[PDB]
Amino acid sequence: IEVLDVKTGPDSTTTIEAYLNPRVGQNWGFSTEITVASNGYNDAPHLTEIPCYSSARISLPLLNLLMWEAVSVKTEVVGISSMLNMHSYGLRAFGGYGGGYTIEGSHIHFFSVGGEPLDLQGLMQNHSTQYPSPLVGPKKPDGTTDDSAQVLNPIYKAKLDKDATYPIECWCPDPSRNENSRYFGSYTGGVETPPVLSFTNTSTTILLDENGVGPLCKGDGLYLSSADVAGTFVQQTSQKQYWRGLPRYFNITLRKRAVK
Amino acid sequence: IEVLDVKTGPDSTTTIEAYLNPRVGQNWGFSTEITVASNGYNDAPHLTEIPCYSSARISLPLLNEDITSPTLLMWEAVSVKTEVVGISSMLNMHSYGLRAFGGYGGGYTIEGSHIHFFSVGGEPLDLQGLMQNHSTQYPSPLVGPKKPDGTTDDSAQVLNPIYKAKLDKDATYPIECWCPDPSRNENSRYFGSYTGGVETPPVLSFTNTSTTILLDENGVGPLCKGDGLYLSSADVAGTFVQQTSQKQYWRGLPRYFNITLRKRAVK
Amino acid sequence: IEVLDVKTGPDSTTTIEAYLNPRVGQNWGFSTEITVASNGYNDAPHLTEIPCYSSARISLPLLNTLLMWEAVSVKTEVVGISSMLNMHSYGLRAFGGYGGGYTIEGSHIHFFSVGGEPLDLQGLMQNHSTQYPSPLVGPKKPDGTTDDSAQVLNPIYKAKLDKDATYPIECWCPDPSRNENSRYFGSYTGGVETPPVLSFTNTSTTILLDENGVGPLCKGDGLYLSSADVAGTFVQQTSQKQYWRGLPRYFNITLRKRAVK
Amino acid sequence: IEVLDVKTGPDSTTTIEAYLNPRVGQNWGFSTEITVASNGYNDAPHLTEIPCYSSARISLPLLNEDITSPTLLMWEAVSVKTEVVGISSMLNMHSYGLRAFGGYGGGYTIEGSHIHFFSVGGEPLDLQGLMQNHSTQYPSPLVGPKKPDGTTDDSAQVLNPIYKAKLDKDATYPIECWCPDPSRNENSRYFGSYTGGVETPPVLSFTNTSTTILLDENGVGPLCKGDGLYLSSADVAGTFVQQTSQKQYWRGLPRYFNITLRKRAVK
Amino acid sequence: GGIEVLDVKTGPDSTTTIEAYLNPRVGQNWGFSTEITVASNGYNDAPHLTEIPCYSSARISLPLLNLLMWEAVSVKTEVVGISSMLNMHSYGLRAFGGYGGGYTIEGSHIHFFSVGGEPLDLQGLMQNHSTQYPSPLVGPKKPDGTTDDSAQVLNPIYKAKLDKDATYPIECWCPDPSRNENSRYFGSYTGGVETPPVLSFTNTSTTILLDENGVGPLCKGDGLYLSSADVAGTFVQQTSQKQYWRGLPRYFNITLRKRAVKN
Ligand SMILES: CC(=O)N[C@H]1[C@H]([C@H](O)[C@H](O)CO)O[C@@](O)(C(=O)O)C[C@@H]1O
Ligand SMILES: CC(=O)N[C@H]1[C@H]([C@H](O)[C@H](O)CO)O[C@@](O)(C(=O)O)C[C@@H]1O
Ligand SMILES: CC(=O)N[C@H]1[C@H]([C@H](O)[C@H](O)CO)O[C@@](O)(C(=O)O)C[C@@H]1O
Ligand SMILES: CC(=O)N[C@H]1[C@H]([C@H](O)[C@H](O)CO)O[C@@](O)(C(=O)O)C[C@@H]1O
Ligand SMILES: [Cl-]
Ligand SMILES: [Cl-]
Ligand SMILES: [Cl-]
Ligand SMILES: [Cl-]
Ligand SMILES: [Cl-]
Ligand SMILES: [Cl-]
Ligand SMILES: [Mg+2]
Repeated sequence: IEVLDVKTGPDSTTTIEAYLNPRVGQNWGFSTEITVASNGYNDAPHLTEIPCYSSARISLPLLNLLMWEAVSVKTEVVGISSMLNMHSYGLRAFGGYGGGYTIEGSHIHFFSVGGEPLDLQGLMQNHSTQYPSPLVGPKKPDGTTDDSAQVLNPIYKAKLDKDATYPIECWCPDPSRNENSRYFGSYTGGVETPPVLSFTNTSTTILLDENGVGPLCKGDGLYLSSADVAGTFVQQTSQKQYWRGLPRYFNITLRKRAVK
Repeated sequence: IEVLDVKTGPDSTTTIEAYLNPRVGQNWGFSTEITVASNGYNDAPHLTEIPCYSSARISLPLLNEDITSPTLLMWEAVSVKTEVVGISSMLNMHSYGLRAFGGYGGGYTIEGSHIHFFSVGGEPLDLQGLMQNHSTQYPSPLVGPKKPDGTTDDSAQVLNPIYKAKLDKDATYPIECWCPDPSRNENSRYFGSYTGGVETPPVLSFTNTSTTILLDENGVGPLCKGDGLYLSSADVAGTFVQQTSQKQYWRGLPRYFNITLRKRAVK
Repeated sequence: IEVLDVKTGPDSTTTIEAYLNPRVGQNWGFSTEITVASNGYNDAPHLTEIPCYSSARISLPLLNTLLMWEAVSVKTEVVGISSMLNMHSYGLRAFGGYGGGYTIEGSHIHFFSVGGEPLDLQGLMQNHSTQYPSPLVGPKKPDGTTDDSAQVLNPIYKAKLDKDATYPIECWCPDPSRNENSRYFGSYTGGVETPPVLSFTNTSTTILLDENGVGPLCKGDGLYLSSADVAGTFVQQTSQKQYWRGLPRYFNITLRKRAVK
Repeated sequence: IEVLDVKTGPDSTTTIEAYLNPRVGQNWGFSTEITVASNGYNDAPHLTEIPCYSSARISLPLLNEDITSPTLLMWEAVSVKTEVVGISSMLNMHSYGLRAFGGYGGGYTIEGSHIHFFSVGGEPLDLQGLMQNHSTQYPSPLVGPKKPDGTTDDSAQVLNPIYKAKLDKDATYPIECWCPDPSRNENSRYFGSYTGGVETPPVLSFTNTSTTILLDENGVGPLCKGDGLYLSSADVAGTFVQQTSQKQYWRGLPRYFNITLRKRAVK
Repeated sequence: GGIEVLDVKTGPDSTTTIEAYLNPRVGQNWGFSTEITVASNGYNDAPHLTEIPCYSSARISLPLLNLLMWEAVSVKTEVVGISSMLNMHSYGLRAFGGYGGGYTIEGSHIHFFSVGGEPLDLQGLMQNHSTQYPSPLVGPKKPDGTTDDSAQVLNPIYKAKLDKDATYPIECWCPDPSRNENSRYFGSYTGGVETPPVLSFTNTSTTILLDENGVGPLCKGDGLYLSSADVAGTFVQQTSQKQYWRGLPRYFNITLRKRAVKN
């Protein structure tokens, strides 16, 4: 798009409220138990134990030479306070006499705002991982997945076009594309790593680029994406781990922009 | 409310000092022992083991005293100096703490998962329901996320708009099933940080030189409806781990507020 | 005090160098062994195992509209941080006893205040029933009692930091409802084996002027310094006993003459 | 080179996209098992267990000397957008990792000592020799710090100027015996962070909103000699710990570059 | 210093740069101490010369000027060979019950540098007043030759000038904040048993050495005084489970300019 003047005047700005609920393998914020393939056997995790990118397309007011331009977003991880819970069946500290473990371990927090689906690059820890249908993993055109999927091979790309479909563990945001999307992510590893999350209604993220242009919403659609895996729940007795996801709130400010 | 000019002149600004004491299940800064339901049994924690949001409504000086005035005035919260009081209380290795280095060392200082949170507003803080276990049984008089029919389904573990409340009572709304609602609270400013982990060390700073500005993108602060300033607090520093019993108790700290307000005109 | 113009000209500014040595229960940077009361028995720690606020009043040049010294800025440093790079002085030994001694570790607090009067203290303690030996001073009501409310905020429990080595860190914090004429700065870190992180440079400066460009005004021509620098605990091999370790704080205050009504 | 005016006008700026895949001893993001010499035996690690600097020379558009102009033109690297690709790949607790909570929990995510480093330059990055063990035996075709006589003495464990190299070959210079030479690299900008520890969690961020400025104290960027832009990378995220074997493997990640260059005149 | 400072001479040959490196002095000269030893409770604390890390220090000769003094304006400094620590094969204590790789350098660490126009002023403070430092090391002594309990806190009687490389132990001397008017110093210490070192390296950082009044260190006797203390942590050896201090070299690049002075 050749970008022109910013239309100002009445009915020239609008806000969009939306939330994305987490897709950690089931719909209620927890995966099924995390399983580990035995050395030499297939790496074939259960559908319901594999966290995926949350994604939605919000319909914007119809315009027509004008496109909605995303200027800023207020975003928050909802239900952080839910984790201050040491009674709900957690593995017990101090030889079983203390309280249950709060959510801990490896976690990722990520959001994107765009005028089109987020561009994904294929990269995974184990090229041989078997993702059950209907999940989508990095495949060559011939249907195979070789060792190169553990590093950067441009052959492995996708568009984040379906909720609860693209596993976090084999797709990252493609930095060679996403010209019309703004994305932000932080991953922390470790076995018992404590989650650190902040929440305030005073933060704002500017979405304008080096040249003061925001994401331009093609087909009058605003594209939100989320991945908020706070860590794992560790259950007493079973000592099994479950991925715990949290919902993300969005508040996008858009304005009318003219295009050639 | 259509916001107008900021009235300046004498008696046009005022300060409010307040403190909120913590409500961690009892009134003296400690919960009763944290209990854990056995797998397959009801998750039914004791009233006195469940930390709640502290909350108060401070009465502000009367405004629309002048029966001739052409414009209504509301107090506008501009800035707050806030401090977590008694942080230094935690430098204590003699008061019955689980003992380090095979029992020959000093007692454990407060450690583990902690949350620190405050809000200033012109009305009660808007809460969204979200909890780790939808089936948790909160004893009366605590209030948890319920649908209109009285039930609580699996959706309460993620975002379902059906689960909302106003933080209208002290020591009543559990921290673990209510968070600030980011879809509302237009007339409140809230700030929170949570840290998880089993033995995580609390890190807290204290100074009388910090100030938090409460004005929004458009230079408007919280406007105090009914001449009431609404303070909220949640300062669970971590857990006390007791020697011998090896039981854990939530430890809360009080929060000090110093709000600067000014008169603002409204249509 | 109604504050007026800042007197400028010769002999209108001065600097004060001072150090506060730590008061961790003895005078040489270590407490006696930390003891823990048995559940159900009195919580009665030894005088020499309880760290206290360090405090001094520096005498300023006599001045006498009246003039008061105004504290503008302070360069401050925690002295002897490098002293902790020591793995040979009797520390509990790592890697099954074959490695070096534990460096100072565990819960620590670092705090300083500059003021024109004694620092205002608020009473708050972990255990209301703690018995502080004389001559230490703990939160008492006027009647001499100490109730459960001392574990949260009760305004009845206040004091002025008017004596060195007297006010325990564990039952007194800076009172944020007062200290209009003091500037205080403090950071506490908990944990059992938490590593201390301390920096030192002669390039840092802390401005002491308030929202209205007024610094602490030194009443009775006295500058009031306060310190609490408990770097952590020393863990001794064999005994596996813990001792509080304190460090001294250096102050360099710049003051200027200010007029008052 | 005497640096002159910045040529502006049409065809005077250009961008370069590139990626460097990691060289951790094999080409698919993992080393072979990390081995440890027995005390008193040779320190002789396998070729395929030794991570190396990734490196490439990107060809820039040829800049043709104008016999009427008084001044030659060189490409000047102004800014770089760079990202560590496939960070999200590490949120994997099913792919054969050593299992937590006595073997009943999920596999360990990548953890332990890690280094993240990138350089942009108008020539090969200048390397200084420094290694933990001077006696380490690097198999051919790797290149380690050698004196002219072929030996490597104790001084290679500190700074000896005799041990220098140019990062002129991919997958060749081990990270563990070469660092960026701060006494040179006038025409390169380099950025690195190392974290030690046994089980240290990696912390990595990713966004398409970050930019690193490459201009120096005097507003001059790397000047690309022979119309070549020199990229270097070292992104060892940590180790994979395998269940049962309890063997460790270095895990590398690819780095994306997006360099903005402009024409600069030189005497 | 006690020099009255005047105008900054500008013009040709009025600025110069100095490149230098200080190699670490952790008790031997090749980046490692001998094994760390621990006195038994009740016995003398008498560590080996070669197990005690010391401040690195050098005096660089500047071009002769004559009044004019060289003024240190800025320094680019870097800890060299950080990447050397990404080594899990060189005899380190082995992780995951001995089946994993060797421990990288870990534990308590200090990183420190100073630039000055004279030797760095040191204050005596030590963890154990009774520590016995072998000759030729220099520890805090009173004039009478003794060292009392006061050396564990601040006693002004215990001072020294960092006038010799590999001589002043880090563990009993810190920079004296009551002096060093003509030096700029910067240090960070981290404790703990297994604490991971975190070090960054870039040729884009610069540290300004000018004070509150835009005056840098003035190099007395046409000498620039560099000091370093970079103990990255300890090496933990498999089988022996003994610990060795590991030091790293520091690179300096100082920019100086001519400054005029009275008297
Ligand atoms: C990643 C993976 O391959 N998971 C597999 C698990 C793991 O072996 C468990 O960890 C056993 O504890 O076992 C299965 O039999 C199962 O539970 O259905 C098959 C499944 O494909
Ligand atoms: C969270 C919860 O449900 N707590 C329950 C506990 C836990 O199961 C104990 O930790 C093990 O008995 O048990 C009770 O008998 C109790 O102690 O009062 C009932 C209570 O409902
Ligand atoms: C660094 C080093 O010298 N490693 C040597 C190792 C290790 O001692 C063991 O693998 C212990 O893990 O032993 C070898 O037989 C091997 O595996 O190839 C030879 C190799 O040269
Ligand atoms: C700091 C110190 O005083 N170290 C002493 C050590 C340690 O006690 C042992 O290495 C640990 O048992 O013992 C010595 O015999 C030695 O190693 O030469 C004398 C030495 O003076
Ligand atoms: Cl939605
Ligand atoms: Cl009050
Ligand atoms: Cl208790
Ligand atoms: Cl906060
Ligand atoms: Cl501080
Ligand atoms: Cl593998
Ligand atoms: Mg009336």
